[PDB]
Amino acid sequence: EVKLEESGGGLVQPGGSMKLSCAASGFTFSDAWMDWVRQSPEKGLEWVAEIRNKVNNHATNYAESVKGRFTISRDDSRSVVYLQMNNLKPEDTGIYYCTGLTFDYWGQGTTLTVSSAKTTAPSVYPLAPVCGTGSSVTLGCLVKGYFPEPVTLTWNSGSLSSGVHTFPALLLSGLYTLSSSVTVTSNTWPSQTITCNVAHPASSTKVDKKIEPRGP
Amino acid sequence: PGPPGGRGLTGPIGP
Amino acid sequence: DIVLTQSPASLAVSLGQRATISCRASESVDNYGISSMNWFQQKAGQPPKFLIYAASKQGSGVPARFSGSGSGTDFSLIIHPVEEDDTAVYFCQQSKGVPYTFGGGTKLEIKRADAAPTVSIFPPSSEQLTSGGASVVCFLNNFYPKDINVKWKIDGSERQNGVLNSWTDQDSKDSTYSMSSTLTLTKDEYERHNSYTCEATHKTSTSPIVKSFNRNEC
Repeated sequence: EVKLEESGGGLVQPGGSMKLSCAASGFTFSDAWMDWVRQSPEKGLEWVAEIRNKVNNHATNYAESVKGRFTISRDDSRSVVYLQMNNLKPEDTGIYYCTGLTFDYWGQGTTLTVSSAKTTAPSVYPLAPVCGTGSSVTLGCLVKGYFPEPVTLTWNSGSLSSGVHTFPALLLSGLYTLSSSVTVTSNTWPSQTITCNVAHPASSTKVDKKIEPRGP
Repeated sequence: PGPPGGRGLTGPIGP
Repeated sequence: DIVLTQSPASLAVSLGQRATISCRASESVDNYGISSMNWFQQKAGQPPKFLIYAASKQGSGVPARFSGSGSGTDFSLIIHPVEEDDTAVYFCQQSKGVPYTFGGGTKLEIKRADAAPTVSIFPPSSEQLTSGGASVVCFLNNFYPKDINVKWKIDGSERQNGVLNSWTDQDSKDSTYSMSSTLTLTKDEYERHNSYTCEATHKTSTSPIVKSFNRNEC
């Protein structure tokens, strides 16, 4: 089973540096050609860098827009690819994927944000139904005022996954807001406890909010 | 056109 | 650079029908008798997944309904028969020359019967009110098509400042969309009015679906 996990993303100021790591397994790593690819709404999918195998002299190549600033490297003894990024610019913001066998295999990606704005933890608010009525009941969770992306949101730690809609984050004058709705049958809640779980890696924030019915 | 191998099925072709 | 231009930008296909997606390269991607054109599927929240390579060859464990054709500068991805789970963005990608380049992506939407939204309204939480903020939320869940209008009213009076609407991507199982609409106020303004209403107007009815509460009640 092939497995790529990238790490080291986060927030950094324009002009600063960041080093991404890619841990790989499930294929002969020393034979693999590895790459980094990034994705943004503005530019779509952009190939960033390539590093070939030992037989091809660990030969590197780069996208014109990152030449001189980005350095790809690898440690064949640890099955890791690195991407050293210097003099970062706001246009380098995006999701960075590590890929193996050129683009046969892809990691889940790590998010890089290049901005002079500051890290801010989310506030997490439970949304119980209106004070006071069908067969089904809908609950919610509001994650407000965080930077940078991303957050992860689950319900009962992953156990409750069907009937869930987690809405894409939007920018509200410098800070991100998102929501999740969950819909269960009326006998389920409030009898069984439903909890919203929010993590924001950049601020080391992990928060659980139980959805309590409203008291007047 | 040797087999791809490390290059991957999506990778460029050699020689 | 070899520039890949996909068409169409998006596409709505019924279950069991054919989806045809094109990719044009600015120069030839032919290379030792093999066209280096790959195709990827990107489902919501996920990395691109590799489907087709060398124009027409099937990736490992990729269903038979995905096939690719073409050579030189003109390629296509054909999906037939289309299923619910094929809702995704599809990218072409070129390995003839460095820099490796991707197309802009083509969004495949799966068509289904029109469905009105289930609407739920949520006043601000106790916790948010003690912060000094006030956010009123409407979820509009499990509807089709994506196109929808939501109108917020405060004491009957329409309100357009401070409203933010975010849609999910089309669901892989039931082919519906859902949407959050969030009216953000200052606490002081929230406590100056009593009646909050969100009105959803959808293709399925000229009559809007109205959901409402009063701040006093319970």
